[PDB]
Amino acid sequence: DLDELKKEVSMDDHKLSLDELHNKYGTDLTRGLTNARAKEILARDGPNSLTPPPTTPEWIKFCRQLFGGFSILLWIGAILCFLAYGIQAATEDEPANDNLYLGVVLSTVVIVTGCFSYYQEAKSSRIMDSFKNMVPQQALVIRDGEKSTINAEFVVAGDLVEVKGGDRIPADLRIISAHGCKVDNSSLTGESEPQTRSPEFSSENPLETRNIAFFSTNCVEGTARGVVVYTGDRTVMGRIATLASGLEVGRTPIAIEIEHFIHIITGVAVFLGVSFFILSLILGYSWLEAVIFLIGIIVANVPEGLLATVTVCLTLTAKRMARKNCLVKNLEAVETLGSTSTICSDKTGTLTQNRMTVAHMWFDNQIHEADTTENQSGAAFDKTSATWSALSRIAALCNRAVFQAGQDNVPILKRSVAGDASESALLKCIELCCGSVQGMRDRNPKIVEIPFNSTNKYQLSIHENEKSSESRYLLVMKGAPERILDRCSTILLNGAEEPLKEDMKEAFQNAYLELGGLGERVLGFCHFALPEDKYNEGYPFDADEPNFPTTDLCFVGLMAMIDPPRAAVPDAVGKCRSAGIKVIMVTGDHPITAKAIAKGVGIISEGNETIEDIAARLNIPIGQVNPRDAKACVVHGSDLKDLSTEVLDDILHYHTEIVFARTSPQQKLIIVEGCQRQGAIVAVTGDGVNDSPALKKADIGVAMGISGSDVSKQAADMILLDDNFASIVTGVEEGRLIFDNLKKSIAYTLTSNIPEITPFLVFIIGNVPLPLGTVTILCIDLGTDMVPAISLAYEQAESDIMKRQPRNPKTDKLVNERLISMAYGQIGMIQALGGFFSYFVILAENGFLPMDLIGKRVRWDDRWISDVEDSFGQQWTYEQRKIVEFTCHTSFFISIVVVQWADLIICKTRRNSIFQQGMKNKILIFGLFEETALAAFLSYCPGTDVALRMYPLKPSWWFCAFPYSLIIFLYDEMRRFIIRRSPGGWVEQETYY
Amino acid sequence: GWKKFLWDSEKKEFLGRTGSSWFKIFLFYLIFYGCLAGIFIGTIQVLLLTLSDFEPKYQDRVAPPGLSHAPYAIKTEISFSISNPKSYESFVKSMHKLMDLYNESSQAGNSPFEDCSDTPADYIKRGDLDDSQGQKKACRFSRMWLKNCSGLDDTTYGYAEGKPCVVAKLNRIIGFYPKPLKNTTDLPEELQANYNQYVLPLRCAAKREEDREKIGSIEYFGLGGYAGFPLQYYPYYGKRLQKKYLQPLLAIQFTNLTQNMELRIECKVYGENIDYSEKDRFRGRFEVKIEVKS
Amino acid sequence: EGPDNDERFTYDYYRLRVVGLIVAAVLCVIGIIILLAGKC
Ligand SMILES: *[C@@H]1O[C@H](CO[C@@H]2O[C@@H](C)[C@@H](O)[C@@H](O)[C@@H]2O)[C@@H](O[C@@H]2O[C@H](CO)[C@@H](O[C@@H]3O[C@H](CO[C@H]4O[C@H](CO)[C@@H](O)[C@H](O)[C@@H]4O)[C@@H](O)[C@H](O[C@H]4O[C@H](CO)[C@@H](O)[C@H](O)[C@@H]4O)[C@@H]3O)[C@H](O)[C@H]2NC(C)=O)[C@H](O)[C@H]1NC(C)=O
Ligand SMILES: *[C@@H]1O[C@H](CO[C@@H]2O[C@@H](C)[C@@H](O)[C@@H](O)[C@@H]2O)[C@@H](O[C@@H]2O[C@H](CO)[C@@H](O[C@@H]3O[C@H](CO)[C@@H](O)[C@H](O[C@H]4O[C@H](CO)[C@@H](O)[C@H](O)[C@@H]4O)[C@@H]3O)[C@H](O)[C@H]2NC(C)=O)[C@H](O)[C@H]1NC(C)=O
Ligand SMILES: CCCCCCCC/C=C\CCCCCCCC(=O)OC[C@H](COP(=O)(O)OCC[N+](C)(C)C)OC(=O)CCCCCCC/C=C\CCCCCCCC
Ligand SMILES: CCCCCCCC/C=C\CCCCCCCC(=O)OC[C@H](COP(=O)(O)OCC[N+](C)(C)C)OC(=O)CCCCCCC/C=C\CCCCCCCC
Ligand SMILES: CCCCCCCC/C=C\CCCCCCCC(=O)OC[C@H](COP(=O)(O)OCC[N+](C)(C)C)OC(=O)CCCCCCC/C=C\CCCCCCCC
Ligand SMILES: CCCCCCCC/C=C\CCCCCCCC(=O)OC[C@H](COP(=O)(O)OCC[N+](C)(C)C)OC(=O)CCCCCCC/C=C\CCCCCCCC
Ligand SMILES: CCCCCCCC/C=C\CCCCCCCC(=O)OC[C@H](COP(=O)(O)OCC[N+](C)(C)C)OC(=O)CCCCCCC/C=C\CCCCCCCC
Ligand SMILES: CCCCCCCC/C=C\CCCCCCCC(=O)OC[C@H](COP(=O)(O)OCC[N+](C)(C)C)OC(=O)CCCCCCC/C=C\CCCCCCCC
Ligand SMILES: CCCCCCCC/C=C\CCCCCCCC(=O)OC[C@H](COP(=O)(O)OCC[N+](C)(C)C)OC(=O)CCCCCCC/C=C\CCCCCCCC
Ligand SMILES: *[C@@H]1O[C@H](CO)[C@@H](O[C@@H]2O[C@H](CO)[C@@H](O)[C@H](O)[C@H]2NC(C)=O)[C@H](O)[C@H]1NC(C)=O
Ligand SMILES: CC(C)CCC[C@@H](C)[C@H]1CC[C@H]2[C@@H]3CC=C4C[C@@H](O)CC[C@]4(C)[C@H]3CC[C@]12C
Ligand SMILES: CC(C)CCC[C@@H](C)[C@H]1CC[C@H]2[C@@H]3CC=C4C[C@@H](O)CC[C@]4(C)[C@H]3CC[C@]12C
Ligand SMILES: CC(C)CCC[C@@H](C)[C@H]1CC[C@H]2[C@@H]3CC=C4C[C@@H](O)CC[C@]4(C)[C@H]3CC[C@]12C
Ligand SMILES: [Mg+2]
Ligand SMILES: [Mg+2]
Ligand code: NA
Repeated sequence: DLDELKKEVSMDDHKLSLDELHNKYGTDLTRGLTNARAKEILARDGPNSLTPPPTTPEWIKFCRQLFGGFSILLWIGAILCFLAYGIQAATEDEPANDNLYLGVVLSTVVIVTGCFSYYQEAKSSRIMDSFKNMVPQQALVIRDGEKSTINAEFVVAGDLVEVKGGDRIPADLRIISAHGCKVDNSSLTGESEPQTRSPEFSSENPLETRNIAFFSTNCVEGTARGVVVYTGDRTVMGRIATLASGLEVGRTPIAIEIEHFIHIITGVAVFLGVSFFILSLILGYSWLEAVIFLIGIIVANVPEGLLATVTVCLTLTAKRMARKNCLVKNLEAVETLGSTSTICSDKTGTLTQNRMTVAHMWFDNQIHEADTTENQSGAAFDKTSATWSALSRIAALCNRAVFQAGQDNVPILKRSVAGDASESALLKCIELCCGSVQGMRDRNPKIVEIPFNSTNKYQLSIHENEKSSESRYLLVMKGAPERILDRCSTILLNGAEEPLKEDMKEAFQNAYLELGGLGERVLGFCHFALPEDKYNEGYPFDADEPNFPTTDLCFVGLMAMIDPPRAAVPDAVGKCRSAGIKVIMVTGDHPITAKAIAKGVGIISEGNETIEDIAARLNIPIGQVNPRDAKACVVHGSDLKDLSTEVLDDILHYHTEIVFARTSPQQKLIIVEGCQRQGAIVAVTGDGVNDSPALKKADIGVAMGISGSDVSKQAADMILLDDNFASIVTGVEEGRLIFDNLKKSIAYTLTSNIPEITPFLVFIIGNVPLPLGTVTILCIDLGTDMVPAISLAYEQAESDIMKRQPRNPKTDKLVNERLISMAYGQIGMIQALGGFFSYFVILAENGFLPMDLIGKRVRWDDRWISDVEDSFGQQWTYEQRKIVEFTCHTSFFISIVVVQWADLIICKTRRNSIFQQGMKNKILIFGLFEETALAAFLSYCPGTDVALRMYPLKPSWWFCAFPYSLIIFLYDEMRRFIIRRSPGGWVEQETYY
Repeated sequence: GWKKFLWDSEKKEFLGRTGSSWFKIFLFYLIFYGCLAGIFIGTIQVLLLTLSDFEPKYQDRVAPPGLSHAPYAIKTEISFSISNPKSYESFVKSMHKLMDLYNESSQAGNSPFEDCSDTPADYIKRGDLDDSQGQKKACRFSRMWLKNCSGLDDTTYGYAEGKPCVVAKLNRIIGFYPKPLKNTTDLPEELQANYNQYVLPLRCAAKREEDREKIGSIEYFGLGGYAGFPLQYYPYYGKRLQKKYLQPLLAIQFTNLTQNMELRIECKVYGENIDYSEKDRFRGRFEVKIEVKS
Repeated sequence: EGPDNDERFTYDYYRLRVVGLIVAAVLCVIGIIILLAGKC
C-alpha cells in the first residue's frame, strides 16, 4: 500500500483514440468481449467491488479503554500497592491488609470506567450501523453482440457497458458513443451541475474531460456506451478510499492536557517520596520501612475518582448534543469543537443544498427575488400582477418534467422530479406559488411541441387556450435570453403590451448582466397568441415547415436559477467568525460560483476585494497591484499544484478570507496540513468522498448525515444526522463550557489531597497516633466527593463565551501552577488544619492532652501493652485506645466533608461572586445534602464499627470544622474580588487558574 | 526548553521569574502560613481553657477495668528452658521493672505515705477532687507482702526451677470504686470460701476442660493472704492529686506445672462494676500460655 | 452521689444513634425533593 503513489494526483489514458483504447485493452467496439474471455479476465484480476473495511473484534476496543494515560496511572498505582503488601507480608508477621484493599479497589475502578466508556462507544456504533443500506445493483454489458444485465461484481475491464438515464456508472468507463448523456459528478468531482459526457476529449485533466465515466456516478439524462477502463479498487474512488483508510488518526487536545496533568501529578508525587525517603533514613528507620513509606506516599498522591468524574463529565456533555441531533462516535471529540480556530468547509453538499432553485425573475422592468430556503421561510415576490400569471403559464406549459409517481407525502421541494435540473426547478417554483401543475397542464392541451435542438437553443410548443371566450391558440417558447431577445418586438408590461424600443432593450441587457454576475443561469420566456383567422381550430400545425411566426413574439420575462445555501448557513458562518474562527472555503467547484457562494454566506465579507477586482476597478494589469492590499484571495487548483510550502504558508498568513477553488481531494488534504503546520486546530465539514482525506487528517471531521457519502461518514468523527450547520456553533460553545467546568472539577478533587496525606507525614515526623485511616480516605475519594464533582459540570457561563478569543494552545493549559498553588497550597492546607483540630479535640476530651501525644506511637501501637498512662494517670488497654483512634478517623472524615462544603461553593465560580451567579444549580444542592446524609449514615448505622470501623460521634464534635469552612469561604470571596476590581494584577497572574 | 526555563541571560530570569519575584511569592507565603499557625494556636488555647486539670471529662471508654500482668509476653505466651539462663531474662527484667517501684526506700516518712490496715479494709475518701487540701495521701504497699515472688530472696522469682510467678494488676481508673459480689445464693463456686467483703477476688483456671488435670496448684499471694485486691487502695485520685501512688498487686505461682506442653491459663476477676468483652481479651480477665520446656 | 456514682460512667449511645439516623434520613429526603423539584 504505497502511500506516496496514492498521494499523487490521478493520471489517465484519456488522451487517446477509440482504436488505441481497443488495441490496449482488447475489445470489439461493435461486439464487445466474449463470454470465455470475460470469465478469463474476471478470474484473472478480481470482481469490480471495493474491498471491505478492516473489521475489529469487540475485545480489542475493550482492552483499549482499559489503557490510555489515566487508567495506566491507576494501574501502576495498584501494582505499587501490591508490591508494598508483598514486602510487608514477607518481612513482618501480622501484616495489615490495608494495601491489598486499596489495590483491589483501584483495579475495580479502572475496570468499571472501561466498561462505561466502551458501552457508550458501542451505543454510537449501533445507531451508526442502522444507516448502511446496500441494495444489489446490476449493469448492462454487451458480450458477443448481445445485451445482458449482470451483477456489478461481474463486470471486468474491456467489455462494453451501456448506461441509461437513471442508472449508476458501474466502473471507470471510456465513453465511445453518447446520446445527450449527462452525468452527476457531485460526489467525486464536486460539480453541482450535470456535466455532459461526450465521446470526444476536451481537457488534459481526466476529471474535466467528458469522455470518461466515473465509479459511483449516476447518469441523469440520456444513454451512452463505453469500454471499462478501470475496475475494482483500482478505480478513482477506490484509490481515494484506500488512501483514507491508510491514514493515521492523530491525538486530540483534551488528551494532551490530561497527559501534562499526569506529568505534574507524578512530578510532585515522586518528589515527596524520594525526599521523605532520605529524611526517614536520616531519622533512624530501616530500609525495609522506608521503601514502604516511599510507595505509600506515591500511591497517596494519585486521584482514584478523578478518572470516573472526568469520564462522566464528558458523557454528560455528549447527551445534549445527542438531543439536538449531533452524534459523536468517540467520546473526547466533544471538546475539539470548542478549541477549533480554523474551519475548512466544503461548498457542494455542505455550504449549499446541491439542488437547483429559481433565484431571481425579471418582469415589468423590475428584478424580483424568490424564496430559496429549504423550509420556505422568507418573503413572497408580489404575486398580484398579470405578468406573473403569464410567466407561470409559459413555464408550467413549456416544460416536459413531471413529479415522480407516489410523492403526495413529501414536501414540494424534496420530491423527486424526472427531467433536467432547470425544468425541475421551474416546475417546483410553479407548483410552489401557483398550485397543482398537473391541473394547469391539463387545463391547456399541448398540441405541437418542438424539442430542444443544440442549434435552435430554444424549446417551443403550442397548446389550446382555456379561455371560454377565446378559442385561439397559444404559443410559448423559452431559451437563451439573447436568442429570445432577437425574436421579439413587444413587451408585456403590467399586463398591457408595449413596443421593444431601445430603452427596455438596454434595461434588459442590464438585467441580464445583473443576474449573470450573480453566478446564476438565466433563461427567457415568451409567448404569442396565434390569430385564429389564419390558423383555424382545425388546422394541424405539423412540425415540418414554418407554421409559427418565429419573430414578433411577446417577451414576458427572464428567469434565473442557482443552487442556494442551507437556511442556517449564513447565521452559522457569522457566529463562527464572531468567535474568532477563521473560515476558509475549500471546494473543487468553479471559482466563479465559489466566490459568489463565499460572498453570500459570509466567507468573503462584503467590501473586501481581490487583486483581480482591483485591477478591474482601476483598468490596469494585474501584475502592477500589490498583493498586500487584498484581504480576500481566490486560489485556483491549477495554480495550487505548482506552489511551494512557503507560498502556502504566506497565503494563509496574509489573507484572512481564503477560497480554494478547483482543488482535488489530495489538494484538500494538503491545505489541511498547511493549516496544521502553523499550530492551529482544524475542523473540516464535508459530505462527499472528496472530503474523506480531509476529514480524516483534520483535527475534527464533521460529515453530513442525509446528503453525506458512506465513505466520508465512516471516516469522520462527528455526524450531523439533521444536516443543520448551526450545530457547529452549538458545538464550539459546549466545547468551551465543559472546559471551564473540567478545570473547576479538577481543582475540587485536588483540594482534598492535602488533608489526606499530611496526617501520615506528621505521623512519621512527629510520632503521633494515626489521624486518617485508609477506609476513610476511601470513603472520601470514592464516595461523597463523587456527586459534587459530577455536579460541577452543570455550571452555566459567567461571561459571554462566544465572545472571547480562542484559547492559546502553547500558553493557556488545563492544569497550570496557579491551580496547584490553590488546591495544594491554600485551601487544602486550611482543610488539613481543621481536621487536625477535630482530632486533637477528640483526644483531649477523652484524656490524652496534646503535650503527651508526641512520642507515643511506639507504645500506642504495641499490641502487648495493656497499661498506657494518659495525661491524667488512667491506664488504657490496647483495644480501648484503638477505639478512640477509630472515632478520631470518623470525625476527621466528617471534618473533611464540612470543609468540602465551602470548597464546592468557592469552586462553583472562578471569577464572579456567589451573590451574582446564584445557586440555581439544583444538582450541586443535592450533592451537598447527599454528602452530609452519607457521612451521618456511615457513622450512626449499627454494625459499622465492626464492618468498616467507624464509631458514633457526640453532637458537640460535629461543630469543630465550621469556623475553618466559613474562613475558607471568606478568603476565596475576597480573592475573587481583587481580580475583578484589579484586572491583570498580582492576584490574577498568581491565583487565576 | 530544558536549559532556557532554567536560566536565560537576556531577561535575567531564574526558573521563570526575576530576583524580585521569588521574593514576592516567598514573602506572601510566609505571612499567609504565619497567620494560619497563629489562628490554629489560638483555637487550641481556647481548648486548653475548656478542660479541667483534675478530671477527664469523658470516662466511658475506660469503664470496665482491665487486668494486666508483670511479664511482657509477645503473644501472651511464657516459654522458657529451665537449663539455658538466657531464656527467661526478658521475663525477669520486666518483673523487676514492675516491682522496682514498690521499694521501701521510695515509701518513707509521713508525706506523702500513710500506714494503712495490714488486713483488708473499706474505702477511704480523702475529700473531693480539688486543690483545697494539698497533695492527698496514698496507702503504702510493701514488697514482702508477696511471699515467694518478690525478687528479694530468689531474684529470678521462680523461673529458675520450673515455678514461675505472675504479678497481676488492676488498671488504675480515677474515681473508680471496686465493688465485689455479695453473699447471696447466686455466686460462682470458687468465691464462696473466704468471702472478705473488702477483697476483690481474682481466680485463675484452665481455658479448656482437658487442661485442668495438666495444671497443678495455683498459689496466690496478696494483702492479708487473700487472692484479691483490698478495697482500701481506692479510689485513685489521679496523677495531679496523688503523685507517688501505688496500686495493689497480686502474685500467682503456678506450682506443679506439667513439663514440655503448652498450657492455656485464663485468670479472671469477679465483681459488680466489672464486665468482660468478647472483643477485648484484657477487659477484666487475661490469658497466658505457659510452657516450661526443659 | 458518692459510692453509687455509676452514672458518671454511662452514655446513652443508643438514643444518639437513633437521632442521628432520623436526621440523616430527613436530609436525604430533602435532597431528593430538591433534585426532582422541577420535573413535575
Ligand atoms: C530497689 O531495690 C533493688 C534491690 O535492692 C537490694 O535489696 C534491698 C532489699 C536492699 O537491701 C538494697 O540495699 C539492695 O541493694 C535495687 O537493685 C539493686 O541495685 C544494686 C546496685 O546497682 C545491684 O548491685 C549490683 O549487682 C551486680 C550484679 O547483679 C547480679 O544480680 C542481679 C540480680 O540481683 C542481675 O540482674 C545482674 O545481671 C547480676 O547477675 C554487681 O556486679 C554490682 O557491682 C557493683 O558493686 C560492686 C560492689 O558491690 C562494685 O565493686 C562494682 O564495681 C559495681 O559498682 C552491684 O553489686 C543489685 O544487683 C540490684 N538488685 C537487683 C535485684 O537488680 C534497685 O536499684 C532499687 N530501685 C530503687 C528505685 O530504689
Ligand atoms: C457468707 O455466706 C456463708 C453461707 O451463708 C449461708 O448460705 C447463704 C446462701 C445464706 O443462706 C446464709 O443465710 C447462710 O448462713 C457463711 O458461712 C456459713 O456459716 C454457717 C454458720 O457457721 C455454716 O453452717 C455450718 O454448717 C456446719 C456443717 O457444714 C455445721 O456443723 C455448723 O454448726 C454450727 O451451727 C450450729 C447451728 O446450726 C451450732 O449448733 C454449732 O455449734 C455450730 O456453731 C454450721 O451449721 C455454713 O457451712 C457456712 N457456709 C459455708 C459455705 O462455709 C459465711 O460466714 C458468710 N460470710 C460473711 C462474711 O457473712
Ligand atoms: C510533615 C510536613 C508536611 C509536608 C507536606 C508537603 C505537601 C506538598 C505540597 C505541595 C507540593 C509542592 C511541590 C512543588 C509544586 C510546584 C508546581 C509545579 O512544578 O508546577 C509545574 C510548573 C509548570 O507550569 P506551566 O505549565 O504553567 O508552565 C508553562 C511554561 N511555559 C508556558 C512558559 C512553557 O512549573 C513551575 O512552576 C516551575 C517549577 C517551580 C518549582 C519551584 C520549587 C519550589 C519548591 C520548594 C521551595 C522551598 C523553599 C523554602 C525556603 C523559603 C525561603 C525561606
Ligand atoms: C458558621 C457556619 C459556616 C458554614 C460555612 C459553609 C457555608 C456553605 C453552605 C451555604 C452557603 C450559603 C451562601 C448563601 C448565598 C446566597 C446567594 C443568593 O441568594 O444570591 C441571590 C441569587 C441571585 O439572583 P439573580 O438576581 O441572579 O436572579 C435573576 C432572576 N431573573 C433572571 C429572573 C431576573 O438568587 C439565586 O441564586 C436564586 C435563588 C437561590 C436560593 C438558594 C437557597 C439555597 C442556599 C443554600 C442551600 C443550603 C446548603 C446547606 C448544606 C448543608 C447540608 C446539611
Ligand atoms: C434513590 C435510592 C435510595 C436508596 C437508599 C438506600 C439506603 C439504604 C439504607 C440502609 C441499609 C444499610 C444496610 C443495613 C445494614 C444492617 C446491618 C445490621 O442491622 O447489623 C446488625 C448487627 C449488629 O448486631 P449486634 O449489635 O448484636 O453486634 C454486636 C457486635 N459486637 C458485640 C461483637 C461488637 O450486624 C452484625 O452483627 C453484622 C454487621 C454486618 C455489616 C453490614 C454493613 C454493610 C457494610 C458496608 C455497606 C455500606 C455501603 C454504603 C451504601 C450507601 C448507599 C447509599
Ligand atoms: C453511590 C454512593 C456509594 C457510597 C458507598 C461508599 C463507598 C465505599 C468505598 C470504599 C469502602 C470499601 C472498603 C472495603 C473494606 C473491607 C474491610 C474488610 O474486609 O475488613 C476485614 C474484616 C476483618 O477485620 P479484623 O481483622 O479486625 O477481624 C478480627 C476478627 N476476630 C479478631 C474476631 C477474629 O472483616 C470484616 O469486617 C467482616 C465483615 C465484612 C464487611 C465487608 C464490607 C464491604 C463494604 C463495601 C464493599 C461494597 C462497596 C461497593 C460500593 C461502591 C460504591 C461506588
Ligand atoms: C483557619 C484559616 C485562616 C486563614 C486566614 C488567612 C488570612 C490571610 C489572608 C491574606 C494575608 C496575605 C497578605 C499578603 C500581603 C503581601 C503580598 C504582597 O507583597 O503583595 C504585593 C502586591 C502589590 O504589587 P503590585 O500588584 O502592585 O505589583 C505588580 C507586580 N506584578 C506584575 C507581578 C503583578 O499586593 C497586591 O497586589 C495586593 C494583594 C494583597 C492580597 C489580598 C489577599 C486578601 C485575602 C484574604 C484576606 C481575608 C481574610 C478573611 C479572614 C476572615 C476570618 C474570620
Ligand atoms: C439555608 C440552609 C438551610 C439548611 C437547613 C438544614 C436543616 C437542619 C436539620 C436539622 C437540624 C436540627 C437538629 C435538632 C436535633 C436536636 C436533637 C436533640 O435533642 O439534641 C440534643 C443535643 C444535646 O446533646 P448533649 O450531648 O448535650 O446530650 C446528650 C444526652 N444523652 C446522650 C445522654 C442522651 O443537642 C444537639 O445535638 C444540638 C443540635 C444542633 C442545634 C442546631 C443549631 C443550628 C445552627 C445554625 C442555624 C441558625 C438559624 C438562625 C435563623 C436565621 C433566620 C433568618
Ligand atoms: C421517597 C421518600 C423516601 C423516604 C425513605 C425513609 C426511610 C426511613 C427513614 C428512617 C428510618 C429510621 C430507622 C431507625 C433505626 C434505629 C435503629 C437503632 O437505633 O439501632 C440501635 C441499636 C444498636 O445499639 P447498640 O447498643 O448496639 O449500640 C452500641 C453500644 N456500644 C457500642 C457502646 C456497646 O440497634 C439494634 O440493636 C438493632 C438494630 C437492628 C437493625 C436496624 C436497621 C437500621 C439500619 C438502617 C436504617 C436507617 C436508614 C435511614 C435512611 C438513611 C438514608 C441514607
Ligand atoms: C504434682 O503432680 C504430680 C504429677 O506430675 C503428682 O505426683 C504424682 O502422683 C501420682 C499419684 O496420684 C503418682 O503415681 C506419680 O508418681 C506422682 N508423680 C510425681 C512426679 O510425684 C503430685 O501429687 C502433684 N502435687 C501437687 C501438690 O499437686
Ligand atoms: C508542612 C509545611 C512546612 C510545608 C510548606 C510547603 C510550602 C512552603 C510549599 C507547598 C506548595 C508550594 C508552592 C506550590 C506551587 C508554587 C507555584 C510555582 O510556580 C512556584 C512555587 C510555588 C509558589 C510553591 C512554593 C512553596 C509551597 C507553598
Ligand atoms: C488574625 C490573626 C493573624 C491573629 C493571630 C493571633 C496569634 C498570633 C495569637 C492569638 C492567641 C495567641 C496565643 C494565646 C495564648 C498563648 C498562651 C500564653 O501563655 C503565651 C502566649 C500565647 C502562646 C499566644 C501567642 C500569640 C497567639 C497565638
Ligand atoms: C446551611 C448551613 C449553615 C447549615 C449547617 C447545618 C449543620 C449545622 C447541621 C447539618 C447536620 C447537623 C447534624 C446532623 C447530625 C447530628 C446528630 C444528632 O444525633 C444530633 C444533631 C447533629 C449533631 C446535627 C448538628 C447540626 C448539623 C451539623
Ligand atoms: Mg461536497
Ligand atoms: Mg485520595
Ligand atoms: Na481524526
